[PDB]
Amino acid sequence: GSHMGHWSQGLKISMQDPKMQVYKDEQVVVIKDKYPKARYQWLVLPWTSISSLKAVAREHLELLKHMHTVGEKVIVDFAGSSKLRFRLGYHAIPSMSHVHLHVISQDFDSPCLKNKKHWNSFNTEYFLESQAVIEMVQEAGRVTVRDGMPELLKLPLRCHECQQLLPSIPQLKEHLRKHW
DNA sequence: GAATCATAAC
Ligand SMILES: Nc1ncnc2c1ncn2[C@@H]1O[C@H](COP(=O)(O)O)[C@@H](O)[C@H]1O
Ligand code: NA
Ligand SMILES: [Zn+2]
Repeated sequence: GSHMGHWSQGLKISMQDPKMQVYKDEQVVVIKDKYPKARYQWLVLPWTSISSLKAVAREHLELLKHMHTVGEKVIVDFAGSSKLRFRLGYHAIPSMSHVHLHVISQDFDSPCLKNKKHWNSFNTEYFLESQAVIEMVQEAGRVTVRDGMPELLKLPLRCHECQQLLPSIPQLKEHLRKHW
């Protein structure tokens, strides 16, 4: 099929769709995640095209910080009275093109969370904190990732709140209810 | 039987 129509290009289409946009400014857009893995999940994307964190440099440091500030503002404006915790960050190896910041609530209550890969992509070191990425760009000038990131996706299921080991996704989902 | 897992998408 075409390059423009390839599945990996889908964020470039969604980020221009008014029905998916929840915030816009001169630098970034925020969209709803199409397949949210928790009750709240947004993606913050720059208007300017940066393929992934592999292409980030110090010229982008202000932009990464702005993406983070905007993510925090979206939490306040859309979920400020929630008692939910949020994390902001980046998958160590993304699938979709165009750099994007995840802003995700920590309930992980969603039918789109279906497998161990989903769980571990948000609940191991595969999920890079936004602040950590920012500080790496500031101090080292680029984002690097160590070997072994795909292997993290195969780790046994473990609750992020209490560290209990769970044997299946259904049993993890039942367990997570206690932390609401 | 339920759930996981690797593989496939031309
Ligand atoms: N067309 C889309 N619009 C919005 N979010 C999307 C779309 N396609 C995939 N997603 C989400 O984009 C993210 C891509 O994951 P990653 O590349 O690992 O950061 C996932 O959270 C998906 O649910
Ligand atoms: Na992938
Ligand atoms: Zn727990």
